[PDB]
Formats: sequence, C-alpha cells, structure tokens
Amino acid sequence: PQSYDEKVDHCSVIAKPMAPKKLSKKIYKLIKKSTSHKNYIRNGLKIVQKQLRLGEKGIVFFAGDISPIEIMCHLPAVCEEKDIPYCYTPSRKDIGAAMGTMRGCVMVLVKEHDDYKDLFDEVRGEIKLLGHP
Amino acid sequence: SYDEKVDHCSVIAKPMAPKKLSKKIYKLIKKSTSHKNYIRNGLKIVQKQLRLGEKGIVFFAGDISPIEIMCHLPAVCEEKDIPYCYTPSRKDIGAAMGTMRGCVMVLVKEHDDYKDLFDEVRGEIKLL
Amino acid sequence: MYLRYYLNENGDRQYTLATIDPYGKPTISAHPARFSPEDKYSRHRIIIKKRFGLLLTQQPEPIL
Amino acid sequence: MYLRYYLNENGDRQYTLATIDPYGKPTISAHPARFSPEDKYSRHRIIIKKRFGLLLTQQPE
Amino acid sequence: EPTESVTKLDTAYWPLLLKNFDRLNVRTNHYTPLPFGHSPLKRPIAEYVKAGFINVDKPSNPSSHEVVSWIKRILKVEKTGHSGTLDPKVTGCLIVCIDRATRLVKSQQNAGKEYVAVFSLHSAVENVKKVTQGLEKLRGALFQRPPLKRQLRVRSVYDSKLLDFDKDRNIGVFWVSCEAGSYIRTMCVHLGLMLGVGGQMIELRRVRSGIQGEKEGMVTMHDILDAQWAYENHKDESYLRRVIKPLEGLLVAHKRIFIKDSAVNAVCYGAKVLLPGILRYEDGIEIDQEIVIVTTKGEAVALAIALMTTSTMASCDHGVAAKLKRVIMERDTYPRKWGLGPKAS
Amino acid sequence: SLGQFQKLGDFKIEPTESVTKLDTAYWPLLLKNFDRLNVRTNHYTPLPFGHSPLKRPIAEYVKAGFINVDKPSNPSSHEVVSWIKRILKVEKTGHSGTLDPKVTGCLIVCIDRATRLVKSQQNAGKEYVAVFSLHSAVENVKKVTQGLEKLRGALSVYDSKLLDFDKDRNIGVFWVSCEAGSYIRTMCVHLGLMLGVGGQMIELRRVRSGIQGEKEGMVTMHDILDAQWAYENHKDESYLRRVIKPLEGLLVAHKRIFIKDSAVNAVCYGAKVLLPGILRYEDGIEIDQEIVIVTTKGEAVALAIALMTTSTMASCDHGVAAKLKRVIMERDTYPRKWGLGPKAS
Amino acid sequence: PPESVIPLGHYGWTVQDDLICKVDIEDVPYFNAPIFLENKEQIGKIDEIFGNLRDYFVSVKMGDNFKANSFKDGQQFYIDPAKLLPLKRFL
RNA sequence: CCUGCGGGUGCACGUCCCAACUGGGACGUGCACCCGCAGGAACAGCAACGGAGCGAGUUGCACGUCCCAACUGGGACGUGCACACUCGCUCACACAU
Repeated sequence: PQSYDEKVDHCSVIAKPMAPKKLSKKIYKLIKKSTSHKNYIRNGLKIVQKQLRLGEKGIVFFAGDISPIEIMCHLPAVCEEKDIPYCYTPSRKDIGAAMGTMRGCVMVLVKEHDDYKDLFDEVRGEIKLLGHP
Repeated sequence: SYDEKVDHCSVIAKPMAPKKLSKKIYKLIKKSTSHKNYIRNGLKIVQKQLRLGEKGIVFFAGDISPIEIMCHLPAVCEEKDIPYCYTPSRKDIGAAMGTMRGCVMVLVKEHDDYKDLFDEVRGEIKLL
Repeated sequence: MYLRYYLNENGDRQYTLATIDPYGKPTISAHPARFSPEDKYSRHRIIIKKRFGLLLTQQPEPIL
Repeated sequence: MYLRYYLNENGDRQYTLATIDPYGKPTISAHPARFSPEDKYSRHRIIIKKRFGLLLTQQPE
Repeated sequence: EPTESVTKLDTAYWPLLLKNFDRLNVRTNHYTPLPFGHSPLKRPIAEYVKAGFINVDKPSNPSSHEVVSWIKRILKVEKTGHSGTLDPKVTGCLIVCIDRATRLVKSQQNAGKEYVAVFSLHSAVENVKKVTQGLEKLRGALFQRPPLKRQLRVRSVYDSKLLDFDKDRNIGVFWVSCEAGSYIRTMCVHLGLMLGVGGQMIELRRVRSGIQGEKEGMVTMHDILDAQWAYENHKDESYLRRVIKPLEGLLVAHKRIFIKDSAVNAVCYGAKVLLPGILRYEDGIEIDQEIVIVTTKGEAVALAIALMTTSTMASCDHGVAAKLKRVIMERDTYPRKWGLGPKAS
Repeated sequence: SLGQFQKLGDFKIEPTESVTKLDTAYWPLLLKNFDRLNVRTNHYTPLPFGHSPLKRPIAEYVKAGFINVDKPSNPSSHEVVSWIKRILKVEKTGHSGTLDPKVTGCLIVCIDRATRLVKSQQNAGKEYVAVFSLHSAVENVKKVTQGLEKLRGALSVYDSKLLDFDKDRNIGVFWVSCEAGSYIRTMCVHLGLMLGVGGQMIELRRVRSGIQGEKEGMVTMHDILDAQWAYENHKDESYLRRVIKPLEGLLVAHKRIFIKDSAVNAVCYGAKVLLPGILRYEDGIEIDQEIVIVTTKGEAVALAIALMTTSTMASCDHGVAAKLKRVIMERDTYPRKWGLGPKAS
Repeated sequence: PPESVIPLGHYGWTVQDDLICKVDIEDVPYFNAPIFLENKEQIGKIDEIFGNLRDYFVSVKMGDNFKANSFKDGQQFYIDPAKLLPLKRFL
C-alpha cells in the first residue's frame, strides 16, 4: 500500500499547508462524521466555489494531487481573503473514500454542527496552528 | 562466441533470436531437413514460395551484405502474416541444414514430426 | 481525460495514457484548465502563483 | 565473390580479398545487388529501409 | 552585464531577425541611420500588442473562433485572426495574431502541423506490431474526406509514430506529422479500417503549428487574462510581454534581405525592393520564393517574392530584387526619402 | 539572463564596416569561387526566366540530370541505360563509358539532355580495381610489384598499386588509373606475360570515371527504381533529387565565362559568345581551351572553345570571345533579346 | 441501369459490415458510387476512399441483401465508367 | 555561316529437371549489341508608370437560478459570445546617396 510520506511527494508545488498524518486522520474522521447530514457538507469544485462566493463559513479541504493547478489555484486565495481556514489532504482518493463514493473529489466544505462540534473545533485549531506559507 | 557474431550482423537484423532461441531455431532447421518438400532453402525458392502464398516461419541470417538482396523480404513476410526472425550467422544455418555452404534464409512448414518445437519457436518469436 | 504526459531531461512532452510515469512520479494531464471569460479570479491566481513561483514572469526568460 | 572492402576513417574504400578487416569487423562485398527491371518489391524496400534509417533521403547532406 | 556593448555578444545570439546577420552576404555596409522605428523587442507597449501574436493552448470545449474573439475582448484590440482552425473538442497550439500581425495569417496557412491523437479500436488486434505496421503503411500522400464539403483531398503524412498502446482498454496514442489541412479524425477512421478492426479518434491535441510548438512560449488563456489584469490594475507590462511575442517570430524561417533605412518607406507604399537599397541578402534565394524584407533594426517591412537569386544580386548593380506580397509595416513609419539618389535627376 | 539582455539591448547593425568581401567557396556547382572571377561589368538586366541548377522543377530536373550508378555485375552497360530510360520514363538516355558485361562500378548515365555531354566524357580519366589470377606461381610478392612497375606508361597507365596478393591462390587485387579507352584485360594479360607465368582477370570494378567516384553520390539501380516509385505514388521527389544530380556537376572542372541574360538565347540559337555580353570569367583561359558558358544562375548555357586569353578579355572592347561546341541549353528557356543593342540598331 | 461496367479492383479484407476492395484503376470513384458485379449487380455504395494516390483501397456498404462474407479472396468488383474522376483532378 | 535533330551472342523474367548473395539444361516472353530536315543568322538594349493599404460581392460555447441523479456529463428558465476573381476609396508611381 502507498505510504503517506511518498504520497505527499506526489502533490503539486501549491499543496500547502499540508495536513500531517495525525491531522489527516482527523480530517478523514471529520468528513466521514459530517456526511451524516446531507445539507451540511458541500462537494465539488463548482459547488464549493459557489458557496465560498456566497459567503459560507467553515473549513475547506483540497486534494494535493491535482493537475493542472489552474482549475483550483484561485480558491486558496479566496479562502485567505474571506478568512476560511483550509488544508490540503495527501491525495484525492482518500477524500473520496472519506465520503465513501469511490469517485475522488478535489475539495470539500465541512461546516459546524452540534454532533461534531468538538472534532470540528479540534481540527480547525490544528489547521490554524499549522500556518500558511 | 555468440555476442560478437550479433555485433557482426547488419542493422536491419531485428527482431533477433537470443542464444537459447537460436539453439531452438537451429534444432528446428535440422529437424525440418529430414523431409524434402517441407523445408525451403535459398533466396529464390523461399521468395517464390512466399509469393505463391506458402505459410510457416521464415528465418534470416543477418550477416548478409548488401542487404538489398533481402531488404524487401521482411516486409513481404509482414504483409503476408508469416512469423519470422533473424539468426546470428549464416554458417550456422548451413551447418544446421546439413550443408557446409552457408544459407541466407529458409522457410519451415509444419509437420507433425516436429509440431512441438515448431509451435514453441512460433510462440517465442511472437513475443519478440 | 485520457492523454497524460511526463517530462524527460530535455523537458519534452512524452505522451502516455498511463497514470503513473516510468520514474515513479505521476503524469500531468495534457489539457489546459477550462476557461470562462467571466473569470473574476485573476488576482487570486496571481497571488498563489507568485507565492509558489509559477507565474510566467518568474520562469527564466526565453531565448528568441 | 572475391572482392570485398572496409572503411577507414575518411570513408575511403579499402579493397581487400580478406574476409576480416584489421579492425575485426567483416568485409563488405564490393558488388551491388543483382538488379531485375521487373521488380515489384520497391514499396517493401522503402518500408524496411526507412524503419532502420538507411534510406538515401535520411542521410545528411 | 546590462551595459555590455552589442558586439560583445556573439552574433549567433541576436534578436529574432538578426540572428547570424554576419553569416549573410554584405552588399554594402554604408547607410545613413535614421531615428525612426524600434527594435522588435523594445517597442512601446501600445505598439507591441498591435504588432504581436500569441501561442494559445486552446481549452477543450470552445471553438477556435470563440477563443480568438475572447482574446480580442480581453486585450481590447481592433482585430484578431488565427492561422488554422482547431475543432471545438480539440486542444493544442493556436497562433493568434493581433491587429497588424493578422496580415501574416495567410502566409501561415500552409505550415506543417503536428498532432497527438487517441484512437479506440472496436475489436482486438493481436500485437502492437500490427498497429505499428498499420501506421507505417499510412504515410505519404493520402486520400482524405472532410468529416461530417465532400470534396476528396490529398494531403501527405510526413511521419507517424505510436507512443502508447493499452490492450485491455484497446485504446492508444499516435503522433502524426501532417501538411496543413490534414484531418486526423479521417486518419484514425482509415487506420482502424486498415488494421481490420475499426476505430475512431476520441481525443486530439495539436503539438505544433508551423515553427511554433508546446515548448515554444506557449501560454494558456488564464495567462492572457492575468496579463491584461496586471496591465490594467497594476501597470505591469512584464506579463503581457511574456505572453505576447512579436510578429517577427513567425518569420525567422524566411530568407532575409536587409534594406537601408532610406528604402523602408518606399516598400511600404508599394515599391518593389530594388538592388541599390540592399545592405545584406541571404544565400539560397531562388526565383519565385517568399523572403522577408528586414530593416537594419530587425523590423519586418514586408513579405516579398524574390525575382533575383543570390548569384544574380551578387553580380548586378540595379533592378528589382523582389516584388511585394504583403506589406507588414505601417506607412509613414519611416520618413519619405525616395527620389534623392546619387543622380536625383 | 541572456533573454533580459536581448530585451534590453540595442542589437542594431553597425553603421559601417568598410569591407564587403564575399565567401563564395561554398556556393554550389559552377558558382564556386564566384567572387574570384575577373569582373568585367555588373550592369545588366536579369530576366525572370530560368531556375538555379539544383532547384529546378522535377520535370526539367530529370530532363537535365545524370546518375552515378553502381552497375550490377551481370548486364551490359547499354542494358543499364535502357533500364534507366524505361524506369524514369525519359525520351533519351545514354552514357560515356561502356563497362564490360561482368564488370561493376561507376557508370555515368546522362538523362535526355545531359546526353549532349556524353561525347565530352569519352576521354575523361578512369580508375579500376581488378582481381587477377596467374597460371603459375612466382618467386615472391616483390617480383609482382616490380612487374606492375614496368607497366606504368604508354602501353596509358598513370598509376598502379598492388592492393593485395594471396600466394596460396595466386590471386591479388590492384588499383589502376588509365586514360579512356584502355582495356584493362589486355593490361592484366600483359602483366602476366611480363611476370613470365601468364595471367587472366577474374573481377573488375570501376572506381572512378572522371571527377565522379564511389563516395560522390553513387547509387544502385534499386535506388533509381525506388525513387521513381516514391515519386509516382507519394508524389515525393526527395529520393529522386538525391539520386539524380544536375548536369552542371560534370562541368565543374571547366573554366567559366558568365554572360548576360540577354545573350543566352542568342548563344542557344548559335551566335558566337561575343565580348559585349561577358560579365565575368575565370583567369587562366588559353586559346583553344574548353570552357563553359554559364548564366548568372549557375546554368550551363553551352560548351565553347576560347579565342581570347584572360588578359585579352580583360583588355578588349569588341570581338568574339568563344565559338560554340555544344548548345546544352534548350532554346527558348530565355526570351530572344538579341538585336536590340545600341550598335546593332 | 449501368450501361457499362469496368473492373474497379480486386478484393481486400472485411471490417465489420464493410468490404475493403483493393482498387486498381488509376481513377478515383465517386462517393456513394454503386459498385456492381460482373453481371451488373449493385451490391453497395462507396463510403471511404483511403490510401495513397496510386495504390489504394475503397470501402463499400452492402445494403441490398449481399453480406461481406458472401465474397471471397481474388473475386473482382466493378464500377460504372461514368462514375470516375481522373487521377489528375484530385492531384 | 552557326546551331539542333535524324539516317545470333548476352541479359532479365515465369515455368519444370536434376545434381550460397551460385553456377548447369529446356521451354516460352520480353531488352541490349553484332547525306536529309529544321531554327537563327545574333556586337547582347531597357536606373519605375502598375504596386500597396482599406471596404463589399462571387448549432455550439460561457454565466446565473433551479431539478435531479469527479477537473463531469443532462434538463428548463434568462443572458451575452462565434458560426482565386470582380467591384469601389486612398496612397504614392519609389534604382534608396
């Protein structure tokens, strides 16, 4: 099975800040947990872009393995402007598995809920502590 | 040796049988000479047979110069769907055909006496 | 889409339909990112590319 | 046939009855292929020669 | 260094129409320089765009004409054209001329193209050797029908080379070098027929259009957008200069004839190049050949048809060296200085 | 970076250099060392008619070419000439030297208009390489070498050399140069008689016929057939241009007199090559010498015999400079512009 | 309906419901040109003229009952002389 | 007067005999070798009165809002986007010191 250290090296030169291994598990757990509510997770490039345009707060997750970068390289700076924390995940297939749809998604928008308030808090703080280059 | 001989062959000698495949290819030639009409040797007879539409596996000797004598026959074989391969030197073809005189090329039909080796050589050729 | 590529030492586009490249690294898709003229994200792209060193003016100038 | 030749640095032709040149390589026979006007194998000659880059068009100069 | 003299750099490294200007035949070194015109790469930005062109890696869906009009709308230019139409679902190089450089559109039609296609064979073929041979036999001048006029046309396929074949998916890729106008959809249909299985083109990508290719300053449409955004909102011309290249780059392959600053304006008014005004001419000029008249600064005055060879110019003292085919430089760029020859009678 | 220097540097041609020397040693065929020719007058009006020797259309190219063919072993030379006539589909075809049926080597085959030059090549030098066998053994190799040294003269045989000798089979190979018409079999039997044991030939291979040799684009008959087939199916003449060579290649050893474009058709229609139309000439012309009349495009107008030394042509203002020997140019390749001169009118 | 017929060329291979027929006559047939047998029997029409300009092929689309298998190697196919073009026209 | 043009041996092929990139035979095809005519009567001219520039004739795409069931493909509602000759006007009519 592909290791996590080698899997990170395959991501683009724009895939930073890159959630470490423990944080990556925490991000997968969060996405799985939030799936329960249909209308509290966004999925897809157009969908996440639309909601970030309409000022929807939360934590966005990207896929480090994306090519060409010019389909999503404008979203990193839209999140920075609008103060939405974000972190890149080692590879797209992992996020796809996190949702359990087998079709990897480039990005996701996890909002806050009572059911997963602690986890969403734990992850948001960790991402902020990670730092932006 | 064998590697020096392959170095001595011409640039159009591809695909090329390895040493082991060469031993098997030469065993085929020796086992095919036994029957008069089931082995064709020499340029003219093999070429006339290919034109007629005979089938089998053609073998070439890559130490021939000028290649203009046989630079068209590989392409005739390809068009007519006949497996073929080159071999390092002519004196091996002659020695393996029961003739001290070297033989440039041959064409081995199918006989039940050597069916197994025939199919084996065909398979090995198709994987090169 | 099918066509992907990997670069050799001369930086020549080597076209393969394989997802993984010979040396091990992945393959870059062969098609440019879809363009819509009503794209209001030029500033953000400039910022990110400048951050990671991908803008055109940052690569060495050509030799015409 | 008898005559054969081998190439020195200049491409100058060095004729010799020897089957092996002093450099260890075989000796190319001086004489060209026997020609038949009613030859129909020209397409196949171009096809094969091109595969290995031996065509006249493919040489420099 | 920044202040190094021009001569300190070997002449094999000069800008785009002066490359190896000493390797040419020097008819006379003597001329009065004039203070007009600019070097191609040092033009002001307001004229660089008007006298430039782009190498746009086309997106997937939009048509070529839509892409050209898009660049026109972004750059706020007056005219734009392209020198080879790429299908709506086909990616790859596309040379877009801006304003004054649209006069070179016609000259670029007959350039040699190159594509890299993907073809799916209905049934299964035995071995990649079959497909390599099938591509081998489909070479030279070939009959081709435009895909769904119906006039058969003959265009040559100078070369072709299979890059990848993947048997389980029965799809593969092949690189085709072709004369302008070649339809690679038709080539794929014919190839599928030839292998005896059937097949069709499912994806195409141009990899060169003339002397321009994917490694020759190619840029995506996002880059044009961002260059214009940088110019409007920041006053930064670096991006626009990286993206847009001078029209003189489409003519590096034309045999050259340098003319004196006195003759540059006559040619713009319709005058035929005359031998007295030639400073330098390049070997290999043949009768009825397309050559580029170049100012001493490297600007492209016109495309002219040579009516005297290299040996003739080297042995004559007057006459018509070349007739005109398409004048590039605008009129009155250089002053009117015709009628003041050594006789002036 | 160098690109930055290109974008920031002037890079304009210097106003003057004061020297305009030409490097003509590399121009093709009869234009080599063009500038070194004595220049009599550069005032003339070129005509747009006619091509350069190497860049003719394919029809005119075949119609005025020659092939250095490697002759196969079996046929007679006239058979090879008939074969080339059939393959190339040219009305007329000939050759200079008739190689014996069992010989191989250089064989200059002129195609339908270079057939006017065959007479001139009949005297050209020739080289061979023969294999011979002796009836009985000799003392040592030095005896053979001496025997060859005694047959170097008017028997002519300009040089000879024992390339190889096998004492076991008594067969050796030697290289000889000889004037045209020499029968080398006679020479070998003579060497056998001189050696005191007798001898006869087994093989022979002509290794040069004049200025044409083995490495000077010699091509097998297979190359001729393949070239014709490629041109007749792919409509490609790159093969047929490598095979055939322009007939000017056989006249590169002659002294040249270039003439105005207005005297070309006059010389074609027979007029003598008068001084009023000589633009340049090669120093070293002596009375009764074979020279080639050349247009300024490198075309071989004709073969004439000089009636004026270089000095006289330099120091004279009227009179005939040569009388014609063979009009190699076809009539009406240039317009008839004789009779419009000042003096003539 | 065919006043006359001449030999277009001999048989090639089969590609699904198509029959490639190695064309011999130097002339290039019309698109959707009815190809007949020796006895003036239309079997189909032309669909895809592919290959070089002197040794080429021409596919056919059998519609009126005849199948690809029905023919066999060496067999010959015909065409109306009036439904041809000169090789020079396209060249 | 000058010019141009004309006036049974071997070899290759296909098919058969036998005893190398071959020599041997036979049968058949083929290919190679064993003065008249015509053009012109030529002293080699021509450093701008036809060139250029403009104008006319000879369905998909992207945005947004929605329905649903990857950088997606689908639907509807609105947006914007692309789908050689002749005839006119102007310029000079240029041998580039």
